[PDB]
Amino acid sequence: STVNSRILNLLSISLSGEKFIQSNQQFSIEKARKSRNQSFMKKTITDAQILIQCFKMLQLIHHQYSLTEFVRLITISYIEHEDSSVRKLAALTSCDLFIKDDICKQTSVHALHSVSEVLSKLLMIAITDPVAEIRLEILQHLGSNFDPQLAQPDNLRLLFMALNDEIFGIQLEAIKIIGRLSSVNPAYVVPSLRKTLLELLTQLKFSNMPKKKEESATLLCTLINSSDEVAKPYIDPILDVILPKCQDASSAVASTALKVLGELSVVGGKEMTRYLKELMPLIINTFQDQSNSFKRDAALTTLGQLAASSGYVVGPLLDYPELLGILINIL
Amino acid sequence: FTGFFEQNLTAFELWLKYASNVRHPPEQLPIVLQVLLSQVHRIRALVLLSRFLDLGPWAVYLSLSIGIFPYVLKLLQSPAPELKPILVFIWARIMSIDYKNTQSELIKEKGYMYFVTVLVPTTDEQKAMAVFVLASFVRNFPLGQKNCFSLELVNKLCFYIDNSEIPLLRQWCVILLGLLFADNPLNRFVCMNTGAVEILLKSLKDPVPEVRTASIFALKHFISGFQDAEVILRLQQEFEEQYQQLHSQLQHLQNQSHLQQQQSQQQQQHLEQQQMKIEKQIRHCQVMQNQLEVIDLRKLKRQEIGNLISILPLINDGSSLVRKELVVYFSHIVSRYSNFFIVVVFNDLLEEIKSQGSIFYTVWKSLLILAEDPFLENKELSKQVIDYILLELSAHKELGGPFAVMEKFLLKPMRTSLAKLFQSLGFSESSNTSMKSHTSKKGPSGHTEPLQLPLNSSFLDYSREYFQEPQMKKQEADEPGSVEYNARLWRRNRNETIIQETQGEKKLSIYGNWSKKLISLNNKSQPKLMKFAQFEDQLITADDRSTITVFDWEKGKTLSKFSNGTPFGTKVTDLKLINEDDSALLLTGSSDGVIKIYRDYQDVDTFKIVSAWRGLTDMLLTPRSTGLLTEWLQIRGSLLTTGDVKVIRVWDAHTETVEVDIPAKTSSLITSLTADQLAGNIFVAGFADGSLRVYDRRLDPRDSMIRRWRAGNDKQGVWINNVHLQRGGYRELVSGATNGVVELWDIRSEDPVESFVMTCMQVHEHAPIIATGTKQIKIWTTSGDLLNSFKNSAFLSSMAFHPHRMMIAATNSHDSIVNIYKCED
Amino acid sequence: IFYFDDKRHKTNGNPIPEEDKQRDVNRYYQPITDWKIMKDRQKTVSAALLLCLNLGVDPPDVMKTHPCARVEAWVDPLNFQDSKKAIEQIGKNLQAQYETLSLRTRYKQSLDPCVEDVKRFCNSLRRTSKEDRILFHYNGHGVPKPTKSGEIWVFNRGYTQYIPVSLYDLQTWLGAPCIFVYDCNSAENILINFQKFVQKRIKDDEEGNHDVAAPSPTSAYQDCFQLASCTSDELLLMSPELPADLFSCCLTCPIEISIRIFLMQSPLKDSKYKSKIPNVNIPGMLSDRRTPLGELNWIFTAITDTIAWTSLPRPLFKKLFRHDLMIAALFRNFLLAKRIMPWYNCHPVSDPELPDSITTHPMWKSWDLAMDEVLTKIVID
Amino acid sequence: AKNINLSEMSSRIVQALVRILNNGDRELTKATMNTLSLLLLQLGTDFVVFVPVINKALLRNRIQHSVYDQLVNKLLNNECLP
Repeated sequence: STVNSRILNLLSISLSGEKFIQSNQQFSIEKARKSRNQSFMKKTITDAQILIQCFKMLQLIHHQYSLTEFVRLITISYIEHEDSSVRKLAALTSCDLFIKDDICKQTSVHALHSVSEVLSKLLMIAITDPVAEIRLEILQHLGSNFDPQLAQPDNLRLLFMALNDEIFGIQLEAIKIIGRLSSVNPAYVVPSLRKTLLELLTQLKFSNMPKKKEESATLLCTLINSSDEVAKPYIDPILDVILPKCQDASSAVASTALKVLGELSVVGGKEMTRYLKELMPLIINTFQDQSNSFKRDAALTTLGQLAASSGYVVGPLLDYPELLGILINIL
Repeated sequence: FTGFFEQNLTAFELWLKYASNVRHPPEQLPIVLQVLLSQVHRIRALVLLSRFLDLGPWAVYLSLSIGIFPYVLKLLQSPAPELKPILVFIWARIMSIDYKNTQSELIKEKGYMYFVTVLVPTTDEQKAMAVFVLASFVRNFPLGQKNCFSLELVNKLCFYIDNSEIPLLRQWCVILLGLLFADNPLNRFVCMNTGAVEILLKSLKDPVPEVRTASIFALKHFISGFQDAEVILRLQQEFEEQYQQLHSQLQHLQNQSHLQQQQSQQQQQHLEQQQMKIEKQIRHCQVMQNQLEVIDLRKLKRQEIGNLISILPLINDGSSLVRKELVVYFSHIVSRYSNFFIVVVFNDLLEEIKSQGSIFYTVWKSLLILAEDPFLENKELSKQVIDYILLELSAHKELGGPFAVMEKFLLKPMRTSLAKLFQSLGFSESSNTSMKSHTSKKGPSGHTEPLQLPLNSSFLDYSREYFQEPQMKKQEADEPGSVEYNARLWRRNRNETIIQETQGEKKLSIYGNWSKKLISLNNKSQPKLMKFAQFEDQLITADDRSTITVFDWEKGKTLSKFSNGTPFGTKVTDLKLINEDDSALLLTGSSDGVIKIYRDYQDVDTFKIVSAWRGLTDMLLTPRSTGLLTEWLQIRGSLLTTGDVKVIRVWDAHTETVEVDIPAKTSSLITSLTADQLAGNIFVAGFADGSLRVYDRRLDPRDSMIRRWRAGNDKQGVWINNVHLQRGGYRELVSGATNGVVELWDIRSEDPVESFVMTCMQVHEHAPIIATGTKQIKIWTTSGDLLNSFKNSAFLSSMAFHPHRMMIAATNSHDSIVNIYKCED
Repeated sequence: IFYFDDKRHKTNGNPIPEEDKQRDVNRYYQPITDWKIMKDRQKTVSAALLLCLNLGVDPPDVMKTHPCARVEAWVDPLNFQDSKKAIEQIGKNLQAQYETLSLRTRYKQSLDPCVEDVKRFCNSLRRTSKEDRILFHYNGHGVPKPTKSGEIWVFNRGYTQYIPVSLYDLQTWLGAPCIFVYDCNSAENILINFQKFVQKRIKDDEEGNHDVAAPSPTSAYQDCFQLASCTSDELLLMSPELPADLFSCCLTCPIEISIRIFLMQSPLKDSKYKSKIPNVNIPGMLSDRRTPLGELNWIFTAITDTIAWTSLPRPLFKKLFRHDLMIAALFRNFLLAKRIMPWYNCHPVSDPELPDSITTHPMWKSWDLAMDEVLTKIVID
Repeated sequence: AKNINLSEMSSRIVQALVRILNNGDRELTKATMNTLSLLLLQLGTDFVVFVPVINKALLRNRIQHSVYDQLVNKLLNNECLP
């Protein structure tokens, strides 16, 4: 404590001018620049390096003192210096100061509204920041401990508008967050999931451009993997579109369609007793006698999920005595 | 069917758990109201509804401005053991906010029977909910008094108040009887005959003070009645009318059953039980009717005057709560039996200038006793009670002239006229150890502007407000994390570090110096009460003028300087600390036995007086009085007090009652006392005649004496400065005398263990040293060897140590300068 | 354990102060004093079902397509020849459907009326119900659209010439407590006509003092409630897919048409049981609970109460939903109308205006999912 | 945006329009300001998430207008007028 208190005080006077205390009697954040300008002239612009170095220790060196109060400094120090690094590092430092149970899962006034405020601020800077590389990971580093606070409809409404964003990775992780929340507060999640599922299923067949088809198909993949509650009753409409998508427009659309089909089969499982008789011929048609040497990894993996999930294992050789002929010469 | 109801129940559960920090409507309340109609989820929906109702008065208002009252009325008729505790909890919650508009909806279809049968056929908490619901039903509702008053209910109430563990029902049962005794001479006669009065009289002596205040409230209601000769007829009429109406209904049902149709396993079979149920109601009606005519208002008055004298010995009670309830009860007695007060005040104050002898004079004197209460509000409350008497005898129509004539003596035929008024109420009437003991060191010199003579009593509203703080969930400052919780952990860490560093620096005092001065302060007076705070850095001083001052020595600042409020001529004799581990409270004990407890003593603006009483009563203000000598023992909460009385009393704090009295078996005064802070059974007192005695609380008070010795071999009585037992270390019993002789003794053995060689002898709590007060300050080892000596630049007043750090405080006689010395290496 | 620090010591026996009571700092004591209804119930006991439908002939003011919207209260006018369904089947089905909202109200209908008939058809109801509400449901399709001077039209004995009736004379015929349900092609005209006639009666009764002999007290005309189909001069839809009386269907049978218009507007129409009006048969009764149809009605009641409570201000919510069951059910159905009807270029209107957040409230998605969940069970059965 | 709700696509719309607003054109500025203000009318009190970056870009490019200034500083103190 003779040295760690000193380094915390140096970090203090670098950030804003006071001393770190927990509860004995504090100030706001306006005199930071006035406290820090005299600091370097006391020993001997950009000033990014000093703040970056001072932030690089809060994520590294552990302190046994109370550690959930100077977040009220750090989060207000988000856009203090404009950068693609300062904002990102400050946001991830605030995110890594709340990992599993510090002020997170304890329930009381001034133990809950502080968490609500910091999570709201993090989501606001997560969906507001223009530079489109902060939000590829500031949403991703949201651990499963903030679920009871961000599962409320007030935050959820602002959250699911991130399902339509610029970079496709944002959609890929946001739909996974939605699928995870699909068992926390399902009353305000599941109908919205139905709405976006219907929207994607309409676009997947009424759109006519391969990259849009790609994005819709793999968004459906990650949604059907990340949420099993909205999965089973919609198997017929979700198969009636994907099943006639083994065309020759491109290899990637067919590979992703087969990936959708395999994921749907492994998610559902054992109710395809009245789909398998039609499902097997169409998949073996694209499994054998390819027109072009395309990527058959998806064509293997779709059967890899579906046969095992169905349990129709010894039968297919007897009903379709050709699959031996495919397997002997595909090698 | 869909899972919508289950999904919305889960959503409401999450809103109750994690989103309740904002007190705005939950948006899922109509769904949980709608699911209250089908036997698939009523238990779960009702328990979530009760959990929502727990939060506060905003929840019940939102649930009542949406229409849950018809639902909770309708579930009463459906019988199930599982719904019974949930219904009684929900109803106890709902009737504690707006009982005015929800008491007439419980009489429609015998809806009171639910609570009556959950009380009398299930934990004591559930029974407490039931009795609170019944009390709220009975409050100011004479129609419901008829429906609720049953002998089986009052007998079960007496059984519960005789033996039920949790004090909440021990409160609410007494409250229920007090409310049932409101204005009902039939009820008063029935309760007197069944002996609930005896049980409620025996329940005056009980550990917790809330039930004692409740008992005084019930005996406030037990005044017989002013409009009695009309209320008895006013009840006779509707008993006659109810008898006639139920009789007519009985023959109407008989004519209906005389329909010349058997109707086997049908309405007739559903009607015979109603037939003798109606017959039972009729027979109850003439039971009460037969009890009516033997009313005997005279025996009612006799029992009231027998209850008053047993109320009287609670004058030396514990709290100001019971004292305020006592003064409002006395004000109501003044209101009812005015003329006795009017005829006794003339005689009493003319004798003060210069018939009485009754138990009434005892109450008249007890009012003056309460007029000198140590609390703030009680003083002006008793003054406003006596102000009616003053205003009345100011004139008394024709008597104002005589009153003025005998009023001119205050600064320095009528006999028959005063005597005639005694018989005027003696006729209307149609052991006695008054004992009149009172330290008359003060005299009565003769915010609302007017005065309503029967005073109000907000105790019922206070008890009702308990049912709004949470019960299924722990309250603020005890949650697993909050502002006060973080403050408590910070305080705990500071106590841990000071305790550890004291053990680390224990040995430094043996070979260090003590001649260096830290800081000096000017108290503007000569201080004799001198106490460092045990852990936090503060210094409390008190002087002759009862002017108590607080110093922060680290910054050299004066925090506060106030007055104790004691009357002139008395002096504060002791200062101590309460609850030192979390937040200390200043205890000031003055030579008049007035014990006060203070809060926020370090700030002039926000200081408060929490509690104030008189632990000791019978002391006589001798010129050589040692005053109030008190010692604290935190683990048992004991406060040992003594003085000019020949008995050391123990005062408890959890019950605020006198546990036991131990005689001193001598005639001299007491100079010191000490006790073991951890074992809490052995206390040693040092007496001014040089006698050192050890007592025990484990045996009877007559043989509580264990052992007695004399300090020194001299036969003359040597004054003893202080006797102390150290809290830590080896706990050496060190006793000092004014001849310079200091001794180390043993409780088990007889001969002293060590001895060597005067204003006061002080011992640091953990440092093995002994400090002797002379013209030169000398600090010695407990083994006898001297360690240091210096001068405090006459005679010293008193020394004290900081209980853990090596701070010693010094001040001289006829000096207003107090110095602090610090031990170092 | 710590002593001298309990509730008794920190409160001294006083209750919570009243001067601090209303300065709610932690927002902990927010009061609602007027929580309990005053038991003053204005029941509805009588209804008039005005059905101006002379099937076969069209008004000369609105052009029509050769296939047009012609089904009325789920009975088709081509399966019955001339007059076995002109009133005596449509009105029978309409009365049977109105029985579901309140079974303790008696009904008596109109046989394509005339003025000498709506003498009695109104004044008998007024003289048999003193201060209780009388419902009035006007449906008009063989009638010229109402005029800006405040007239509706009825027929004569020979069914020849459309004869006018003034809303002033109609409100003198009836009395104060109303629920009016309009189904014409522009009902905002008669709604504002009734509004300005009401204020004209107010002005004439107060200032001019020439109080016209009205069967009901003057100031009690304000309780008269109105619900109207079209918000302006915008025509209804003659499309042959939907029934011609969609507003009355909304206000009368919510579950049925709400399910069928869900089938209309579902993005998926493949893998379903099929001018192709779907044949959706749902088992059970409205009044049951364990049956699927009763479950659907129950969840509908819950969700349409929740939306109303969330959106509406509290005094209006109390005035419209807690006082009486008949008016509560009609405005419950009006909440569904305010969403379904604007999908087809027609905006409904109420006389106590409602906020427009009803049609964009997020909670309707759960009701749509509830229909999906039930209809999946129906199709797999 | 007057007719179909766009709380769903507000991020894409606003982040597309900011790249327009950054480089001065002096003619497209009024039209894009009017479009974003109209979307503010459509969205309502939820636009507080999008206030600061718009304010920063406007202060950088030095573009001000009465309707936007008045309606935003009425939004902050909660007096909304369509």
